Amino acid sequence: ATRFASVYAWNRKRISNCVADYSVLYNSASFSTFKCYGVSPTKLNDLCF
Amino acid sequence: TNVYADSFVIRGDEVRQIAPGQTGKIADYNYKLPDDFTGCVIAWNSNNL
Amino acid sequence: LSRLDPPEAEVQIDRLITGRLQSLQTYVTQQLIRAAEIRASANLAATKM
Amino acid sequence: GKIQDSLSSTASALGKLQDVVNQNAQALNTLVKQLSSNFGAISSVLNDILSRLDPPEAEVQIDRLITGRLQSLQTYVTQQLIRAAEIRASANLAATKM
Ligand SMILES: CCCCC/C=C/C/C=C/CCCCCCCC(=O)O
Repeated sequence: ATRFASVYAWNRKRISNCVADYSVLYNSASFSTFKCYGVSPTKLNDLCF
Repeated sequence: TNVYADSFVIRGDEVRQIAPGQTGKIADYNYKLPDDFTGCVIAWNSNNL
Repeated sequence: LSRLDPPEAEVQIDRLITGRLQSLQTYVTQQLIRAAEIRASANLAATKM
Repeated sequence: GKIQDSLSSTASALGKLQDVVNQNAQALNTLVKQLSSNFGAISSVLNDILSRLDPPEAEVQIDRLITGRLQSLQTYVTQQLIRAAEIRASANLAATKM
């Protein structure tokens, strides 16, 4: 996104009807923080959400 | 016993992917520790080397 | 098993395994005590016969 | 005379007394064998836990083994207690027959 909401008034986007292929992020995104709470991250590709 | 030292260079935001149970371009395609890994992981910021 | 990786799943599974044995041990103990009672009845029945 | 020779030749009649002995021996041997169970712990051996882990981590592993060991002992006592009720009934009958 060009712009993000401030923490004061955070945005909430609904996601539906799509494939969660997060490997598309590997070519250029970099995340210093990442943690899953309700699922082990290695299982993200075998599940529907 | 059976002591081995694996050794490599990664990006700082990728250090967190070394731990067992993680996902990401390093954990999935370059270097992965087993679920029951019994050793120690050590790392440092070689930004001048 | 679907949501957790092995080392995390193992904790959850071990809690269920212990609990399931607790149910089975309770069952066996109750059957065993009842068996003592039915035997006493059978011995009396044999005596009356 | 026939009883004497019968007892000398075939010991199977005495199986009831042999069974009491064997059952108690097995219960005690079972308690020793169950010591090897991990019960959710990393290792069944306290020395492995204490050598590799510091106190606060070792405490978790030890507590799992302690609970498990009591479970084995409680099982043992309950079985001995039920068997004791049965042996008492036999003893009461034996006293009556005497
Ligand atoms: C907006 C996507 C759809 C939402 C549904 C849930 C999807 C689960 C996926 C989450 C993203 C995981 C990315 C992990 C970081 C990889 C970075 C790298 O290795 O460099």
